[PDB]
Amino acid sequence: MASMKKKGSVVIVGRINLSGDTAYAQQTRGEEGCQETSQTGRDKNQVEGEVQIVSTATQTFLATSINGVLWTVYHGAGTRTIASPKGPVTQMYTNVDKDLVGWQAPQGSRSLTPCTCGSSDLYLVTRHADVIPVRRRGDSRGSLLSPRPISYLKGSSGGPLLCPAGHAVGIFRAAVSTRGVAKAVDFIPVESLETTM
Ligand SMILES: COc1ccc2nc(C)c(O[C@@H]3C[C@H]4C(=O)N[C@]5(C(=O)NS(=O)(=O)C6(C)CC6)C[C@H]5/C=C\CCCCC[C@H](NC(=O)O[C@@H](C)C(F)(F)F)C(=O)N4C3)nc2c1
Ligand SMILES: [Zn+2]
Repeated sequence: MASMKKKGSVVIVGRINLSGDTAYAQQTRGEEGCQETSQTGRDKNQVEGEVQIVSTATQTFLATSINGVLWTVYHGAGTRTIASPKGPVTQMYTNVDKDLVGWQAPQGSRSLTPCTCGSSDLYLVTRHADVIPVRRRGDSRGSLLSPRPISYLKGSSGGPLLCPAGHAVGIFRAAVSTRGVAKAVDFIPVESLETTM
């Protein structure tokens, strides 16, 4: 009872820069500072952009701001708080049935706009800043135009699927593979987020 530990916070450790002509990952915090920030929950680093790279003590994945909420996957974050300049911030959305969590978007982040284009020509943004064309195949599924080993998608849950106009269509949740090759992706549609809200 007196020995019981507390899980650390999710920590923003970088971002995917989409502001220019070139997408690229930036690290903003190294592993040591990440471990310390997870324990204190106090992160005074300035936040920028739409897609954050986040980490716990044991996992790293992505988180995406849409309409003022930083969204990610329950299988990454669980029920964890996120570190912030004035301490841990409790989730404002949690839905294990959708593999979905959300916190208020950090000060300084930019939010994607929810897509209303009805387009099926999508783009998945990974933690390595690859921008992967995906054809929408259903409410929560899309096929990769160029399949590739699942290794290339590992760590990108919580990242966005975008429409041609750069709106948010969904949050990457799981990969569908055959013999280790990702042929399709499973994602949380933005309408499911907009309803949760
Ligand atoms: C605990 O409470 C819950 C509640 C609801 C959940 N709901 C789902 C869905 C789920 O799924 C799991 C996790 C997810 C996954 O792995 N996510 C990616 C990823 O990067 N995570 S991550 O960042 O590395 C990580 C782990 C650090 C956070 C995008 C993948 C990239 C590569 C894939 C690696 C191989 C695993 C394939 C598996 N495929 C799958 O399940 O396909 C479904 C749709 C099927 F089977 F029906 F086809 C799958 O993708 N996952 C299996 N866990 C749930 C758990
Ligand atoms: Zn759109």
